[PDB]
Amino acid sequence: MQSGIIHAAEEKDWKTAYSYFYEAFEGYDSIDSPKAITSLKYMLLCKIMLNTPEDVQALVSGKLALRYAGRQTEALKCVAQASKNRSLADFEKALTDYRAELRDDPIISTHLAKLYDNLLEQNLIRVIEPFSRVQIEHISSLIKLSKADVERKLSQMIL
Amino acid sequence: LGLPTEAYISVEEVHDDGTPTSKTFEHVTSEIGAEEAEEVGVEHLLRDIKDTTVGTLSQRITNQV
Amino acid sequence: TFLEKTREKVKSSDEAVILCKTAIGALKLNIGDLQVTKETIEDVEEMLNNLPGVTSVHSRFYDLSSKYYQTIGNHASYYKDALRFLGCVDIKDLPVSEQQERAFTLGLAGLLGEGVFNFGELLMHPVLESLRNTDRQWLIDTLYAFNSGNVERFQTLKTAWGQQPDLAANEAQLLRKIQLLCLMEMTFTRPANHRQLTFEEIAKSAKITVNEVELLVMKALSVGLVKGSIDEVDKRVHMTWVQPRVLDLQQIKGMKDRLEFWCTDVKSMEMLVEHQAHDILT
Amino acid sequence: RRSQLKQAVAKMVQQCCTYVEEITDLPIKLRLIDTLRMVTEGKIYVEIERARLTKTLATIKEQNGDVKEAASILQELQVETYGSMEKKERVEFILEQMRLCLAVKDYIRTQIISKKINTKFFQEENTEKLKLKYYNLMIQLDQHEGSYLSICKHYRAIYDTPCIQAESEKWQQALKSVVLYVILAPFDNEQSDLVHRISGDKKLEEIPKYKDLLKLFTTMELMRWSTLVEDYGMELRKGSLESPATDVFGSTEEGEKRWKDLKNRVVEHNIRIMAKYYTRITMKRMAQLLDLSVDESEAFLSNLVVNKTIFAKVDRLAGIINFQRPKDPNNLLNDWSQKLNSLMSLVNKTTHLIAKEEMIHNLQ
Repeated sequence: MQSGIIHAAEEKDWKTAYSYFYEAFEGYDSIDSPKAITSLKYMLLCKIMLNTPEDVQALVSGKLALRYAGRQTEALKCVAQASKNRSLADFEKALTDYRAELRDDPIISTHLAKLYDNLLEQNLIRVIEPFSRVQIEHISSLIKLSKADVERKLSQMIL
Repeated sequence: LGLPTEAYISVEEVHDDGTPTSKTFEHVTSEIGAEEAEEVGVEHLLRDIKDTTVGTLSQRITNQV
Repeated sequence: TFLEKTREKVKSSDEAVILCKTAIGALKLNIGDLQVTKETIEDVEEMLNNLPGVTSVHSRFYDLSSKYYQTIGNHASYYKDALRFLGCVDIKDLPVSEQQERAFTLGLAGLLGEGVFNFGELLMHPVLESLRNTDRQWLIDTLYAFNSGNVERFQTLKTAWGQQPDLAANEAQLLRKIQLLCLMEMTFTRPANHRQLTFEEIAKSAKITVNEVELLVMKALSVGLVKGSIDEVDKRVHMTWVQPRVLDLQQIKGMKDRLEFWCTDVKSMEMLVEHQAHDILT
Repeated sequence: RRSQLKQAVAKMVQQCCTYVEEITDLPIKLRLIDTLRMVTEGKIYVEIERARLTKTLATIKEQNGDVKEAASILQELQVETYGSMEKKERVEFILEQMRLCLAVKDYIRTQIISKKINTKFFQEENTEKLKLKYYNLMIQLDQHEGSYLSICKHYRAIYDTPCIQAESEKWQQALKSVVLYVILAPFDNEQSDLVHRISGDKKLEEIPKYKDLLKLFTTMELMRWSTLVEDYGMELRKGSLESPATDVFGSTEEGEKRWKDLKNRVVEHNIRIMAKYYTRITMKRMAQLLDLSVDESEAFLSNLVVNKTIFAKVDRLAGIINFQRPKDPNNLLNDWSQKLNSLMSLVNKTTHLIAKEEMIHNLQ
């Protein structure tokens, strides 16, 4: 587990850091249920950090993780569902509902801000997609966000 | 300046204007097909002219002239 | 009961079922067309065994279809098969007052139906056109008015609504029919340079408002009589393909002359070929 | 065991059949807890397991079932499918408990045990109602989430088995169910010939309404929604066919899901052929042909081109949207070269056709 903690504490190779928490959970399987259920959190946070949201629901629907149902595995399906539909407001309601286990852990409190920036631009290329020339005053009105910061954030995209 | 082998087909019609019993031939497309055994004999009996060596000018004469 | 006696006792080399089913349907003139008269025309449709011009039962099978399709049906199955009922004799050896009434019965069928868009070959059909020359001008004139494609000449025969049955029930789609034939003509009339008419010209040439001409052309594209595109902000349409019509000995003069200087254009460009690429191949 | 267990242990449960209706629940669940011990080693296990089924059914029926004892049948459901080769009575047992799973409100359990019997067909030839029970349990598994197209082959299969052909008014609500999914299904090639699989039918077109409904979606542009609801939003009570239309009306949350999805298919039916036949149309014009807000019109085209099922390039400054308008770098000359080969095939069509026409007038 902590081979994957410190290697993900610098955010260099998420794929190999994912592989530590996989083996950290396979050792915890059916012998230590307190340490096993927290191990699903670090593999699926990294998988959202890997930006493959559909594979989160693919794992927990598998019969190995169907035994380990709980609150925190529902806390990861919804955040993956928030990133699946690629929306900001979808992410906000998922935080407030499950806040006591999502925004409580010491590393999640470090990883949500970088996860927010990826998902900020992800809805931003979704709503800008269907058209041609358009105003900036509607895209601030369709994200429910300001204009000055969005104009800078749009300017980072073309740079 | 073409391929002097014609073939038709038989079609009949109880139709528009001519006769109660009407029947007129219709030309189906026609060409001379080849075969591996006969291309030995066909290309042997010519010995006259055969503008092969297809380069930049076989197309110029078989289909552009 | 006597028919099925004759149906079973005729076993000759002459086909029995072609005359007996037409004898069934001729006996079903009394009552009923949903079960037996239908199965006359539905069953016998393919038993014509390699004999075009079966003039004994060529007319009888087709006269049975004429009486059955003038009976409950659309208009137009009557209008199609009767061309082969009236397409088997040249000296009709019967009073022409019948044939001009039969053609007038056929003239009502090619008008009220929906799938009928010809008005050029039935018009140039030289056995029934002059047959009703001075009797009923108003039917022949409104045939011209469809090929004239105008809202105006159809209004001229609005004083002559002869044969008041089958008339006001279809009056909504008679007015739809003239607005649809109006676009075929001007697309054929305009040259292949542009053929790009506007909606205001349709509102001029069919006197119909702006909010319906888009519904008019989508019907024209769906039926398939025209193939083009539709703009909406520049208020124009790019018509490309139109339905081919018929023509007299005057439009071949245009097709003679537009073809004729296109002959020497094949001569002129190939003249460069055999003169510049001459030494490439003897 | 040699032809002596049959009259021995089945006679023990012949007694228990008489006491499950007579004796009180106290000694007989001691009878059951003393008879489920022998189930594993020596009991009904020769081939006659379908009398063991009614006594493991009898465990549920003493309390008349609840949520949890309905799930207590799971240990013996799939097992004796391997127990004895039999076509009907084994199926009658195993299609039961899924209705209990619906009372559990569990769909993932239901379709797994439904997966056993969809290959175990061809027992309908003796049963006039039991195959009909397999279908009536398989609506609600498909009715619930969004599956308006898994019910496709389902509803033709309750136009099936020849009980249905001779209950003319119950046959009418079979025609209701055979028509209210083809519209409601999301668009597919399978829907595009499902309209043909239901058409060409002699006895479907007896209803003059519903012949016109499928006529609307084979044909051209639809009258908008309000000029259709005044001509077809009233027949849903009339006739002798009200109950699947009441199944639209009755649960109003099922109605609101079926009002708006019927609205969804007809607001879309414009957008298919408006892309097909138009080149460039204004924003104000299209929102008027949908009879709703211009903002609500933009929300419709947003979630359809992120579906990329209809391509569009809309505008919100001049309101100028356009359909199927790419850059076309190479398709100009490419489609031009196609027009040559269509033309050169056409000049060859008439060329060998004229020379025979002279041969039938001036031959000899």
